[PDB]
Amino acid sequence: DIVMTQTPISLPVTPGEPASMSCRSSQSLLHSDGRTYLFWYLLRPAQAPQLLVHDVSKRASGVPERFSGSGSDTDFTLKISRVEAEDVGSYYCMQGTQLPLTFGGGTNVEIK
Amino acid sequence: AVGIGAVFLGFLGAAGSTMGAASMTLTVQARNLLSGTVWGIKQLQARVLAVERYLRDQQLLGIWGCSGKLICCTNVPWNSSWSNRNLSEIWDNMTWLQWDKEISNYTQIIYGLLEESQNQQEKNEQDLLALD
Amino acid sequence: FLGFLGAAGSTMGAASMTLTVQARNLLSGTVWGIKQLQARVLAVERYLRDQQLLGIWGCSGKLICCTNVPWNSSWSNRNLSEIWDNMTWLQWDKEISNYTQIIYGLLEESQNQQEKNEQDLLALD
Amino acid sequence: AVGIGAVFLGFLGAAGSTMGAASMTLTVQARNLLSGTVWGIKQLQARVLAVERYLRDQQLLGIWGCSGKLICCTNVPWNSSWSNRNLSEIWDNMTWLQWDKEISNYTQIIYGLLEESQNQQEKNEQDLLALD
Amino acid sequence: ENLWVTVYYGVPVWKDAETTLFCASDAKAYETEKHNVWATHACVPTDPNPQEIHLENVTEEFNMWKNNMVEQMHTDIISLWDQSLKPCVKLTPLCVTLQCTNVTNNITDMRGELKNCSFNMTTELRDKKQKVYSLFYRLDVVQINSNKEYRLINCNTSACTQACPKVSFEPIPIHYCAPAGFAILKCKDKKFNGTGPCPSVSTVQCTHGIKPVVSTQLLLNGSLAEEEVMIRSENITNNAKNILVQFNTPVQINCTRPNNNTRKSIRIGPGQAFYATGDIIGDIRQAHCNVSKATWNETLGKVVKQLRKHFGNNTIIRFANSSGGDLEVTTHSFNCGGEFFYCNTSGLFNSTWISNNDSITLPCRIKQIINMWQRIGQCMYAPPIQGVIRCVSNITGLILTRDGGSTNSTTETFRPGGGDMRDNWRSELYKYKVVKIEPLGVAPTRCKRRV
Amino acid sequence: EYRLINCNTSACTQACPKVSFEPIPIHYCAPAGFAILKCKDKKFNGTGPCPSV
Ligand SMILES: *[C@@H]1O[C@H](CO)[C@@H](O)[C@H](O)[C@H]1NC(C)=O
Ligand SMILES: *[C@@H]1O[C@H](CO)[C@@H](O)[C@H](O)[C@H]1NC(C)=O
Ligand SMILES: *[C@@H]1O[C@H](CO)[C@@H](O)[C@H](O)[C@H]1NC(C)=O
Ligand SMILES: *[C@@H]1O[C@H](CO)[C@@H](O)[C@H](O)[C@H]1NC(C)=O
Ligand SMILES: *[C@@H]1O[C@H](CO)[C@@H](O)[C@H](O)[C@H]1NC(C)=O
Ligand SMILES: *[C@@H]1O[C@H](CO)[C@@H](O)[C@H](O)[C@H]1NC(C)=O
Ligand SMILES: *[C@@H]1O[C@H](CO)[C@@H](O)[C@H](O)[C@H]1NC(C)=O
Ligand SMILES: *[C@@H]1O[C@H](CO)[C@@H](O)[C@H](O)[C@H]1NC(C)=O
Ligand SMILES: *[C@@H]1O[C@H](CO)[C@@H](O)[C@H](O)[C@H]1NC(C)=O
Ligand SMILES: *[C@@H]1O[C@H](CO)[C@@H](O)[C@H](O)[C@H]1NC(C)=O
Ligand SMILES: *[C@@H]1O[C@H](CO)[C@@H](O)[C@H](O)[C@H]1NC(C)=O
Ligand SMILES: *[C@@H]1O[C@H](CO)[C@@H](O)[C@H](O)[C@H]1NC(C)=O
Ligand SMILES: *[C@@H]1O[C@H](CO)[C@@H](O)[C@H](O)[C@H]1NC(C)=O
Ligand SMILES: *[C@@H]1O[C@H](CO)[C@@H](O)[C@H](O)[C@H]1NC(C)=O
Ligand SMILES: *[C@@H]1O[C@H](CO)[C@@H](O)[C@H](O)[C@H]1NC(C)=O
Ligand SMILES: *[C@@H]1O[C@H](CO)[C@@H](O)[C@H](O)[C@H]1NC(C)=O
Ligand SMILES: *[C@@H]1O[C@H](CO)[C@@H](O)[C@H](O)[C@H]1NC(C)=O
Ligand SMILES: *[C@@H]1O[C@H](CO)[C@@H](O)[C@H](O)[C@H]1NC(C)=O
Ligand SMILES: *[C@@H]1O[C@H](CO)[C@@H](O)[C@H](O)[C@H]1NC(C)=O
Ligand SMILES: *[C@@H]1O[C@H](CO)[C@@H](O)[C@H](O)[C@H]1NC(C)=O
Ligand SMILES: *[C@@H]1O[C@H](CO)[C@@H](O)[C@H](O)[C@H]1NC(C)=O
Ligand SMILES: *[C@@H]1O[C@H](CO)[C@@H](O)[C@H](O)[C@H]1NC(C)=O
Ligand SMILES: *[C@@H]1O[C@H](CO)[C@@H](O)[C@H](O)[C@H]1NC(C)=O
Ligand SMILES: *[C@@H]1O[C@H](CO)[C@@H](O)[C@H](O)[C@H]1NC(C)=O
Repeated sequence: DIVMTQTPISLPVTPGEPASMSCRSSQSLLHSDGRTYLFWYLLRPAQAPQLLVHDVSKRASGVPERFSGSGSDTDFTLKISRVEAEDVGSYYCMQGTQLPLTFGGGTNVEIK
Repeated sequence: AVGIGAVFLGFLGAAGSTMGAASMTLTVQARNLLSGTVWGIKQLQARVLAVERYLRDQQLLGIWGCSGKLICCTNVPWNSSWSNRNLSEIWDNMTWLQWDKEISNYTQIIYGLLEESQNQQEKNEQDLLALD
Repeated sequence: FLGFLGAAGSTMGAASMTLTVQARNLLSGTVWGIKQLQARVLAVERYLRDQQLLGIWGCSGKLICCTNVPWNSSWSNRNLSEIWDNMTWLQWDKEISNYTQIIYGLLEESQNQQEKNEQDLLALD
Repeated sequence: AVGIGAVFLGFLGAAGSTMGAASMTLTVQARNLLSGTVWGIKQLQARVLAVERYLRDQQLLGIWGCSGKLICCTNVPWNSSWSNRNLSEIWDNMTWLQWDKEISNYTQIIYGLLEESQNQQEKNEQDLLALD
Repeated sequence: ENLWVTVYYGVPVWKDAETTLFCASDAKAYETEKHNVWATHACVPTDPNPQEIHLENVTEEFNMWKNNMVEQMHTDIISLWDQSLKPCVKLTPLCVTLQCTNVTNNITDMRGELKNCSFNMTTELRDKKQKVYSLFYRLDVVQINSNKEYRLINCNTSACTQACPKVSFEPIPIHYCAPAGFAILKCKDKKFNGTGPCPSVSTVQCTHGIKPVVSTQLLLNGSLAEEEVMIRSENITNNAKNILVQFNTPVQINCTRPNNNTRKSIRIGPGQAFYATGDIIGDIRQAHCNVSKATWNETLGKVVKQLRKHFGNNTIIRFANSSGGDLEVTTHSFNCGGEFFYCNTSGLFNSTWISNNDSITLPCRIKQIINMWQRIGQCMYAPPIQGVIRCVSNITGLILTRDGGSTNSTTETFRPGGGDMRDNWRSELYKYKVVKIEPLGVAPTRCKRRV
Repeated sequence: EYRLINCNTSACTQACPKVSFEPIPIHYCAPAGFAILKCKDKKFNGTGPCPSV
């Protein structure tokens, strides 16, 4: 299997400052059909999960012009520009290029 | 709804499945037939031989009524003297490898005049168009 | 069985029934090390160009294909009666050979190019 | 009447014109994809590569439902590349060279919804419809 | 009257074109472990049975004098000959002075034909030399100014290669086949002069077995006629065009070399050897060829009878020998088992014809340093062959020529010619033609496409 | 007086003084239209059926 490492674990973010996280993989995520499968999931407390960024650097449904991601291979980052109060929860990175589907560690974001 | 690449049976990945399940994965084996001094001619010869061999199957599909199609059905009858079997024991209890060794010495009759009945469908169609 | 080019002296009515025989014989499979390697590539390229030309018209995978272009440019000056029963395919090419470049362009502009456009604008609704 | 020949645009002539104009000259650029020991092997290899590229393109155009058509419009909704430009400012105010720069990396997820949900689902239902 | 364009694909239409043909070789002798100068490992096996298709109502036009198959065959034969002499010994250190003397011993009277020469030759070790002797023909040594000083005839033009001793010069049949999209037309008219419309046109898959036999002034082991003796020329009025004759029945010729040779091997370097004639045991006699007198006279009479038609009706036909030139064009040069002969054909073309168990012995000469294909700068040094050689062949043709006539009639003299190898294969590739199939055509029917 | 052992068979080339004889791994791949089958059995002995392909 392929393991995922998320750095950092707890990221205190001021309400209105830029923030950035990271996720890394032990193997290349490139697939035979020329795609890289990375999913960024927002896990708000007591609410349904949300897909923020799919396919490394492509915006999914919703995501009101705030979240964006970038990365080439085995090193990916997520960027938030104007952090609001609703962006509190856990963030996970999941692969899809090889079974089993392995999630990430986690990154708790709280208002400081 | 965006796509995960882990749900993908690869090349020849349905070679042990039944005939009714391996028939939905034809594109994977269809796309691999056309991929990419001394010791510089043998590779070129192999590539040229691979190009002219794929064309001989597309020309054979040019006749009959199956052009640009992977699953195509015709109107050629099947007699019980070829494989006296039901539809619940061919498509659900048999592999494509096991079927190509049972119907193996009866294929030249099928591939020939029995299925080249399009000659009776191209002269039966231009006559209809020449009547208004 | 007539074989390859069997109906060469036969009339047009008897030579149009054996198109399959000559259709399959157009694609078959250092001295004598580069002769074949250059002959087979040319044999493939000559077939591919003809199959692309027959198909940029409306005739993709049919051996006999009849269209809707009027008989104006190609001046045969002869009626169907004494063409399909009193002439062979070799004599036909001697008569219509000058008009085989202004009839290959009326099949690409007046047909299957215009024709493909009202179909694109009729499945719109 | 007409007796001039300078109005012919030629190969790649309509490369700066809009979409509505460049779509009527597809046949001109469709022709030039198939034209016709050291040095001998170099030229021979180039001919083989050109043929392989054309064959791969014609196989892709035909794994979908578009076998032998130059303008072929399908049954997939437009959400794959969320370009908010509407129909009026694309086909009259833009060229193909700018469209190719616009949808440049949203092009592998369109090629996967044309061979899975467009033709593969359609020919399975058509086969099942005649089966009844 | 409601007539529209209809496209047909696969129509039987052909046009003249030029392409490149390939091999087809019989598998009977294909698997043997004998190397030939004409390669077989690069030629595909032939079909088990030919496919002959007869064409009715087809009348094609042939031309034997403007065929590209002859040029392609010439190029392939020259390329094969050039390629067959590469991997083995080159005789560069043989350009030394010689001390040659007359052989004498048994001379039937071959007085000065053979010479006993001695020279200094290098050995395997670089700093040592050896003294050896060898026998050379008079046609290979040239005097440079009793033991006189001589030298090889090629030591001022080019250092050449020794003939590979593992290969053979025996001709084998070769079939030429057209590629896909090309067909070969065969004229089956028995009385065909090679130029003009042919009534019996027949689609043939490939060609038959054509043996690449190299000879001058005569045709050996060719294809016989079917009805009568055929005379073919490009322009019978012009006197600068060779005349090809095809025999109805073949005459027999026997050739032999009475001398019993002995080949010795001399090492001139590391892994390189030179083959020389040490001694001749027995008696020394001239090489000769014989032709039956009566059969040759009947064949010449038939040739005269069929030649009378083109020229006149009361003119006399005279045969004379060659005029002059090099040794290869004034003598019947051929190969018998690996030894090259140059026979004197002067007793054959010696007659005068009026409208109103003897044998003919032809003296021959043998040469070891040859230069063929009319090229300059390359040899083929044939090594000596042990024993006595014999050959039985067929004479199935002639290559005659005409002189500048005087008084416009009353005499016509014909003498043998040759020199060009394309005339040898023009006599066999005369009924074949290559065409290119065009399968696309348009014809008017009354279809209107559904809209 | 001595001599080299090859002087009656051939005169052969010296080894290039810059190349090395150290082996390096080489992988073999299959062309288009073909495939390579690998037997994953642990007690395989060459000839015989392989149930893990
Ligand atoms: C092998 O056979 C079993 C039968 O129980 C089936 O469940 C399985 O899917 C088959 N393997 C594949 C790869 O289809
Ligand atoms: C059905 O077709 C096959 C074709 O090979 C033939 O062998 C068999 O006899 C046929 N049965 C009939 C016509 O009853
Ligand atoms: C096919 O199934 C029917 C019943 O569904 C049965 O009667 C028949 O024997 C079967 N055919 C064979 C060849 O077993
Ligand atoms: C089909 O016929 C061939 C004839 O050579 C035979 O060898 C083969 O065993 C036959 N197939 C079966 C399944 O019996
Ligand atoms: C060939 O010509 C003859 C003479 O006119 C004719 O009778 C015959 O029918 C022709 N052959 C064919 C196959 O039409
Ligand atoms: C139709 O025939 C007329 C008669 O000369 C000719 O001038 C005209 O060019 C033809 N039309 C086309 C499209 O060639
Ligand atoms: C039709 O062609 C025939 C020749 O067979 C000719 O006699 C006749 O006049 C033509 N008819 C017309 C209307 O041109
Ligand atoms: C077509 O053009 C060629 C070349 O100018 C000419 O020889 C021929 O006669 C023309 N065709 C006709 C029917 O006049
Ligand atoms: C080039 O651009 C000008 C101005 O934008 C426009 O008028 C013209 O039509 C364009 N050229 C073509 C061939 O469309
Ligand atoms: C459908 O459109 C949405 C909106 O942009 C997009 O997020 C989604 O990826 C599209 N579906 C596919 C299969 O690409
Ligand atoms: C396209 O239609 C009008 C004309 O430009 C425009 O106002 C509208 O916003 C466009 N449609 C969409 C969905 O953006
Ligand atoms: C190209 O891919 C990169 C990610 O590698 C992405 O950021 C960019 O938006 C893509 N470009 C287009 C035009 O889609
Ligand atoms: C040639 O001369 C040598 C002496 O140099 C002699 O031994 C040999 O017998 C001679 N050969 C003949 C054929 O006379
Ligand atoms: C060979 O060389 C020696 C000197 O080493 C000389 O005496 C002899 O005459 C030479 N033999 C010839 C030239 O035939
Ligand atoms: C060959 O025969 C034809 C008759 O078909 C004749 O026209 C031609 O002149 C002959 N050739 C020679 C060189 O006489
Ligand atoms: C044949 O020879 C005659 C006489 O020399 C000459 O006038 C003529 O041009 C030549 N060529 C022919 C008839 O094609
Ligand atoms: C020629 O000489 C060899 C010995 O070298 C001998 O075996 C053979 O019989 C001789 N030939 C004749 C015809 O005397
Ligand atoms: C050639 O030799 C054969 C015997 O092999 C003989 O029958 C024939 O008569 C000879 N030919 C001549 C011209 O002597
Ligand atoms: C020559 O004369 C004879 C009669 O003596 C005659 O049969 C023959 O046809 C003539 N040949 C010609 C005129 O070419
Ligand atoms: C031809 O014969 C004459 C005798 O009339 C003779 O002088 C001449 O040398 C001979 N030429 C050849 C090449 O044999
Ligand atoms: C051939 O024989 C003739 C006389 O029979 C003679 O003059 C000539 O020198 C001989 N040799 C050649 C090469 O002609
Ligand atoms: C031709 O034969 C005669 C009679 O035998 C003879 O006198 C004459 O010398 C021969 N011609 C030649 C060139 O030898
Ligand atoms: C035999 O040849 C001579 C030439 O020396 C000739 O005069 C004679 O007529 C010939 N015999 C026959 C029967 O033709
Ligand atoms: C010579 O011709 C005869 C027929 O007269 C034939 O039997 C024999 O095989 C031929 N010899 C060859 C081709 O070597």
